[PDB]
Amino acid sequence: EVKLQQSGAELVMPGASVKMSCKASGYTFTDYWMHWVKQRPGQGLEWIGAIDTSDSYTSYNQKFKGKATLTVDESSSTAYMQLSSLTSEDSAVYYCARGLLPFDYWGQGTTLTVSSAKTTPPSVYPLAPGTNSMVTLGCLVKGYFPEPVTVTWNSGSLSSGVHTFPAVLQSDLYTLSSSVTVPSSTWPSETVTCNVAHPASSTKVDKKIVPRD
Amino acid sequence: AYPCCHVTQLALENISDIYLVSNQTCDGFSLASLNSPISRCANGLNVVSFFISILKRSSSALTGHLRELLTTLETLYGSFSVEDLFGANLNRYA
Amino acid sequence: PNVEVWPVDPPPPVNFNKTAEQEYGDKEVKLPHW
Amino acid sequence: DIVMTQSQKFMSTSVGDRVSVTCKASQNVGTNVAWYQQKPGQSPKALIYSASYRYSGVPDRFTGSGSGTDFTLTISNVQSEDLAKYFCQQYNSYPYTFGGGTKLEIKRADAAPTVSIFPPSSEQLTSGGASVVCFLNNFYPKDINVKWKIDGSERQNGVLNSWTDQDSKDSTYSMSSTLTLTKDEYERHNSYTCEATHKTSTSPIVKSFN
Amino acid sequence: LSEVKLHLDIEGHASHYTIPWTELMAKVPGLSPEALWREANVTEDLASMLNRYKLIYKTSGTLGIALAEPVDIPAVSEGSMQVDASKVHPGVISGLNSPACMLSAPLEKQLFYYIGTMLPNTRPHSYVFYQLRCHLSYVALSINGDKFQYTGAMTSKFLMGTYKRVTEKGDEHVLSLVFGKTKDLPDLRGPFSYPSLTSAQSGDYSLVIVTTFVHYANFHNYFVPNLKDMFSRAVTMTAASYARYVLQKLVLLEMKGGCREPELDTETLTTMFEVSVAFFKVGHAVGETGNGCVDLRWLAKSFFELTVLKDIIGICYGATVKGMQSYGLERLAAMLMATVKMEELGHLTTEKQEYALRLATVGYPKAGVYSGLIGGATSVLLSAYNRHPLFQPLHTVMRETLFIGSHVVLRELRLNVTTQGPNLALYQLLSTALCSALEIGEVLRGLALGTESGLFSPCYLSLRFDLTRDKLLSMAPQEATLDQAAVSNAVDGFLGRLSLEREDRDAWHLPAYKCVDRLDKVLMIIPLINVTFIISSDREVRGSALYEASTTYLSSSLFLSPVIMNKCSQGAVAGEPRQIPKIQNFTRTQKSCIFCGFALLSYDEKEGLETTTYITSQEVQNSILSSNYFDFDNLHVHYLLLTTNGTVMEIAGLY
Repeated sequence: EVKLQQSGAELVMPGASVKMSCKASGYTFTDYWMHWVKQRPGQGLEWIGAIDTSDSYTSYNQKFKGKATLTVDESSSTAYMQLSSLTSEDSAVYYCARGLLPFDYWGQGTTLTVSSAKTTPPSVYPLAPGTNSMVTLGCLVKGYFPEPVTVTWNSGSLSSGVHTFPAVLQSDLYTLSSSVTVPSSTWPSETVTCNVAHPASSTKVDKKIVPRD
Repeated sequence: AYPCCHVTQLALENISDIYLVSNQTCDGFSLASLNSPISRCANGLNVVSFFISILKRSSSALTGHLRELLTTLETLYGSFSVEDLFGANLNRYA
Repeated sequence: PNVEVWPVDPPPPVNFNKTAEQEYGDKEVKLPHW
Repeated sequence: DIVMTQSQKFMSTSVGDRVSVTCKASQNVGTNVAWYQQKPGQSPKALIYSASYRYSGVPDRFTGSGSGTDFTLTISNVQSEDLAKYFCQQYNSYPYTFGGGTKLEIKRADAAPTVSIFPPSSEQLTSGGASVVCFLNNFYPKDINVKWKIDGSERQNGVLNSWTDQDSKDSTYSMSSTLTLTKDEYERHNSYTCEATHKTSTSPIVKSFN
Repeated sequence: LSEVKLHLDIEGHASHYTIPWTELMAKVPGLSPEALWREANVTEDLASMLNRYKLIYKTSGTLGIALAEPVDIPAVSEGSMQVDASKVHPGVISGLNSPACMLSAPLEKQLFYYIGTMLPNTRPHSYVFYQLRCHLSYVALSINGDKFQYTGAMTSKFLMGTYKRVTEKGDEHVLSLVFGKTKDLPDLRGPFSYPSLTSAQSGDYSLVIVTTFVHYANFHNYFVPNLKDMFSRAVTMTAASYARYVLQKLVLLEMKGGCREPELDTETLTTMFEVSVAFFKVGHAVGETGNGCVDLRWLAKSFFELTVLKDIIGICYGATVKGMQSYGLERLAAMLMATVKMEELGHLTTEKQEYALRLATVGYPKAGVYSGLIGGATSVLLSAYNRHPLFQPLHTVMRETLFIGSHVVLRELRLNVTTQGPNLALYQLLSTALCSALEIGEVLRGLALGTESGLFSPCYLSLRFDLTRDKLLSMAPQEATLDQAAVSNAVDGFLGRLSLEREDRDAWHLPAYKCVDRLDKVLMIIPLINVTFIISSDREVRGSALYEASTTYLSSSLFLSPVIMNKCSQGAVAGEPRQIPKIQNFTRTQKSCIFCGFALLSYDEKEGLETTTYITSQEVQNSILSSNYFDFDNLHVHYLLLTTNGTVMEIAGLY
């Protein structure tokens, strides 16, 4: 089972440099090159470069010559990419992709943020109703920075009837809300919990929506 | 014993006769017997290929006798399937 | 008047001598990337 | 550099139809073209390689065709789960360049939004903030209009909104109108309403809490 | 060193054959039945043999599509005079029009004159092939600081292109492609058979791949060849047409920054093999014709392409070619160049013009021996310039002819020495007259589509240095159907071709160039008879006079500094520049040349130079006057007349 796991987020001050690892498992790491791709939210995919594993043969073949610096460590089966002199324009999602030509597998993506603000974890607040055949609950994830967030329900075991609305940036903080719709007979008979994960601050929060007395 | 010999690791100067087996004689193995005026076991496919290449380089070997040997060795060579060499026993003999 | 090509000198004498062993050299080569 | 031109940025089709995404290369690229599917909030995933060969595990519904300059991704039997952006990539000469992406939309019958209001939480209020959340879930077409009403009067400022992409199961839309105010500003008034007009309902759907 | 009897079983009969070596080894002194016996691991257990077999990559996609071989070499023409490449004697062939053909057998003996080891002893090939020693020719090249290598070793029967990569460690990755007739392929060593190694087959030809499973995986990270298509193009095309196909790619890639720092991508590595195919197809067609004759016109066309193809691969890659030059053909071509009057070459048929120009380059390669070849190329451009409608884009037929004749001119510009300046400066002046707004528009349209219109344009060899990026963008095709980037790349490429610096093939051959102070401010040069004009925005030009046309309150300046007799002045003329006298007492109807030898420039006050015409004959002048060229409605447009006397005049109106 080929996996390319990537850190969720990386927050770095302008002008500095970032790490951006990509750990590979499930195959012989040394028998496939590693390519890096840049994507801004909603825009297209830009190919940064490629590196041959076990030879460290570096091939930066695009306009990221002085930005990107690809390295490899065979022991940890990791492939890295170093950005230098970070700018606001470099804030975007950076994918690491296994190279069979074409790109067989893709990593989950590492969102890069450059602003000077600090990492503030999210404050999650439950949305419960003040009947119908089904009840709709929610979860309010307010005041966090930077992105992304990963909202799940009942530890992923509640996947159907789930909406997670895109975050909104305000006052240098992101706000987001998630909804769930379950049969009215199930709730509150069976507990419904909301799990919010913030990779930047390394947090995993639960709230457990309860009726409001 | 066992004319279907077993190949195991003598130049071509002291060789007089060479016998080649068919594809049915040894269950698909291509074996050869080198002998001097002493019997040596050799790899069939490699030996046959050698002779085929000698004749091709020697296109002035156009005796009806040697012109038939070349075509005959190519048909013999093609009758053996290297893919029939599964993980089967390469030590069936010796 | 008119515009014409500036006259030029005639071709030199072509040398059909030289014994192919002088056109080429030694006929024996060694390929570079073996 | 070579440019992969995906002229059509959006394409809308029904559930039982077929779609054909077009990719035009600025040069001769051979059969070295790849197609990737990027569902919302996901990393791209390899669909077909060599411009016609299907990866393992992808259904027979996807097929590729083309060579040299004009390439097309053939999606035969679409489903709700196919909503995503489709990119074409050239890997025949450095720099490997991608297309502009082609968003696949899905058409379905209209739907009335299931509206629901949620008062501020006893925890958020204790935290010095007050946010009233209103969900408009599972409606179609995408065009909705929300208007709050505090004690009969409308609130203009302090309202943030967000839309989801077409659901992967029912291909519907969903929206979230979030009204954020200070604790005291929340406790001055006593009535909060979420008014949602739509093309399916001539009258606005109204919910409220006190 | 003895005899051996070979017994074997055929359908149940104990047949035996006797192979003698005393006779055979005498009849073929190159044979060594001992080194092959020692190469064949005859005492190799099946375990080691089978292990060796699994190492080599097998072609699972074992198939190929049927293809039709074209007719490349034609039948001998009626009463051809069969020449002998070894016995090349003068006056056999009389003129260009006399039918001629070179016999094939000794002609091949010169092409594959050298002899060497075709198949190395390296570790990937030692498993599959018997060591081979044959008469051969090879194309070799290296990139990435000799860390990636390629060699197209070939015979008259088959080609073998071998890639080799050095991975910054000691490891070496190898992948070899073999092309040729199936029956004529080299001799395989062990259990191998070609069908397991074939990637494309059709009739008598096949494309074989030989590499390790590991190495095939390494190359697939950056090299995914279309072995199917490469095979089709290598069969369905003719020797000349295939060589030109490869020629365009490299030429259109050299003007770009593609081959200054080549990359290990599929496109570049693919072409490396196609280059080898280009040479092989020529030698193969000659060798496969047997003991017959090859029409001379075919040789002229085919070996011209290889000659040009040999030069393009030299400036981009450090490649070498050894073994595709038959001096017998080079001589025979040289003897026929003593038949033609180079001064009036353009007066011949377009067919015989291209035929002659081809023999010229093949007959006199490595220019710098017979500089009279430029007169022939100049005569063609002049005869073509007089019949070509002014300011129009060159036609496909004319562009091809000039392209053939332009190679000779291009080589002389490489040299720092003058190489008979006068005719050379005339060629560039005519070329400058042909580079109009429509020509540039057609070249860029050909670059954006990779067609033939971009391969060559007289503007490349013109004396016009005012072509900037934003200036070409104005003349580019504005069609929305064409890729915006292909056009944007065409400009970058086009402009890259006329970089005076790091090109070496544009200037420093005229004597009126050292009279300039700043080179980057030069706009255009018109070398006339007894005078050359230096049009530039540079005030400090060491000429005889200094005219200043009314420019505007904008762009830098427009000066015309006539250099009399191509001799500079001690310093730039002092004082306010002269005024261009206007002319109104001049009628539109003229029955004689009264503008022969002059140049007629049309510039815009804001946009700069727009059109250039060199009045070379009565036909050119009549096209200027009768046509709507003179349009005075636009006040910001003027028409300057450059005289051989050194004077500049503005045409302001006619009767």
